[PDB]
Amino acid sequence: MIEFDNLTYLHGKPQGTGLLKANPEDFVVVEDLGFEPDGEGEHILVRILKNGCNTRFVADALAKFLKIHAREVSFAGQKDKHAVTEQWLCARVPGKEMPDLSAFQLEGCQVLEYARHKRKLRLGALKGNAFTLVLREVSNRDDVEQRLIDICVKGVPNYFGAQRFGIGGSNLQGAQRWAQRNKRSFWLSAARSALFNQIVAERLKKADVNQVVDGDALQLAGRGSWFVATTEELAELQRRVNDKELMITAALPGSGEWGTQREALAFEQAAVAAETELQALLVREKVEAARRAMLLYPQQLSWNWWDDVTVEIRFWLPAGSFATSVVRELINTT
Repeated sequence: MIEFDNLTYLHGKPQGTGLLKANPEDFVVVEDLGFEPDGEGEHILVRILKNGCNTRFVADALAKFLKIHAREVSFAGQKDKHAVTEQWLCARVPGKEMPDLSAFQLEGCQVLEYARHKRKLRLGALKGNAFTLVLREVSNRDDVEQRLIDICVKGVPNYFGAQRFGIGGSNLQGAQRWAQRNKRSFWLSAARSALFNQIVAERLKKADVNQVVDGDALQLAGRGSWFVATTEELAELQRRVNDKELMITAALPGSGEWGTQREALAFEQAAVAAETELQALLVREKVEAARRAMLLYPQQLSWNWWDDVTVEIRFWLPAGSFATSVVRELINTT
C-alpha cells in the first residue's frame, strides 16, 4: 500500500515548511448546514463557538442545562479541543417555547445563534465547512504564493487526511489485521479510504490528470449524482471536466459494482490489485462501493500575508473533504 507521506502530489511536493494548527485560534471551522433553521418544530438548533473542549463535552453540558437526557442532543460529528469550531448542536425540546439559550455558560464556549427546526441533526449531514487558518513560520513565501495561485486553477487531490486513519495509523492497522461496533465502523472506513487515496495517487501519475477515459464515472459538481463516460461523448465530457462542471471520480471499493466500466474500471482494479485482503473484507461486510471526486476545488479561496513568514488562508470545502489535504500542497509539516 502506498504510504500517506508518499501519496502523489498534484503540484509536486512543497519546497518549504510551516506550522499548521500551532494553537486552536489558528484553525477556525464554521459549520455549514446547507440551510437556515425552519424557525419551527420540536428541535432547537444551537450554534456554539467552542475553544478548548470536545463536541461530546458541550453536548453533555447542553443536555444538563435543558434538563433533558444526553441522547436527546445530536450533532454532525465529534471534534476535539485542538481547533476552534462554530459547531451546530440540536436539542429535542417539545412544544413551541424557546429556552433562553443565551444564559447557557460553559468555559471556552459561546452561544452564537439558535432557532427551532423540524428535523434532527444527524452524524455526517453537514453541507461543508468554511475554514480560517493561519500558517506560521513559513520558510518559502514565494513557493506558497505560487501554489495558492496554482490551486485556484488546478485544485488539490481530494485525499482523506491522516485523521481518517486514526491516531498512529491505528484504524488502518486494525483493518489490515482484521482482514486476515464503533471500532468496526472506523476500521472499514479506514480500509476504503486508504484504497481511494491509492487509486487517486496512481491516477495522478498519468500525463494528463484530467483526461476523461471511456467508462469513467463523472460526478456533477456539488452533488452525489454521477454517470458513465462513453467514447462518442468524450470531447463534450472533457470540456465539462475542464470547466469544473463534472468531477472525475475514484472508487471507494466495496460490495457491488464500483461504477466505472471498461478501461476506467480496469485501471481502478489494477491500482489496488495487491490489496485483495482489504477488498474482500469490505465486500464480506457489505460496505457498498461508492464514488468520490478525485480533485478538490476549494471555494472562495482567499489569503492574506501578514508578513514574509505568516499567511491567513480562507476557503470552504464540502463535507468529507479535509483542510489538511489543501495544506499538504502548500507546505511540508510531516
